[PDB]
Amino acid sequence: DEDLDTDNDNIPDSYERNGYTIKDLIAVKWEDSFAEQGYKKYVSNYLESNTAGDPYTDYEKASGSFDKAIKTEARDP
Amino acid sequence: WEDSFAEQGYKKYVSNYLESNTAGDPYTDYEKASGSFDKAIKTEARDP
Amino acid sequence: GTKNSSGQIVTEGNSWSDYISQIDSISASIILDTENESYERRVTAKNLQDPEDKTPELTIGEAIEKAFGATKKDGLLYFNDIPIDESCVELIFDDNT
Amino acid sequence: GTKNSSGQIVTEGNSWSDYISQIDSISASIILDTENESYERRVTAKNLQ
Repeated sequence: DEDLDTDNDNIPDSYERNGYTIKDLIAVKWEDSFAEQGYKKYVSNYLESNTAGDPYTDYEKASGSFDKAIKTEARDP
Repeated sequence: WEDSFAEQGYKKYVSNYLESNTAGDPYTDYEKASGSFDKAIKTEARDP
Repeated sequence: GTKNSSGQIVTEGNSWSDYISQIDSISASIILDTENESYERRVTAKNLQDPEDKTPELTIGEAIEKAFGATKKDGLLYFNDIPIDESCVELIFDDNT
Repeated sequence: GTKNSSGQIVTEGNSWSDYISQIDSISASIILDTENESYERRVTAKNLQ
């Protein structure tokens, strides 16, 4: 279940379907018991890497280890 | 970390595994703890 | 300056500007002022909003003990045999803080 | 700034100009104005064509 054509280091099903959550630096499927855990859900694209045109790609942008001066509401892709 | 290291003069450092540069510095954790990165750094800036 | 595999260090293109604001978005700015000197330190913090990050957080007394090299003497804090207590110094906060 | 494999980041040749118009062709420009501040954001869209 890893048919990501773009090599954007993520589950392509989690791109196209409901979503996912970056947690412990890995892409776990989005549980519906994560909002009260404080986690959120991100939905991005598998057919391209930079789904917002930014110089930071999806695994760089979701997992907040890319630039710490970015405001936290700019973390979802 | 043993609890017989403070009287040995050693200290305890707590850092992050989910990221490398846990303080945003250009020196990473193994570079910053083991003091072999820059000797003009004051010694209280050794913990990460 | 940073050392390569060749053993010596280099200073070319390693600007300090592009690590200014990043540090200023993760840290608290704690400044000490004694009678002759002044010291400005940046201590890392933990964002309580998003929980995927694991930053080992601490309290402000522990932050002063960790930022400067402060000796815990009998519950008090001492910096170069200067007492720094919650009652023995004068603290200044801005209005948001 | 972007970090390499060496762990630190660099700022040389990484211009912001060549990501201006690309963003301005995929996004809607939403601006908020409160009583003291103002905020300008770009939110991505989907071409229906």
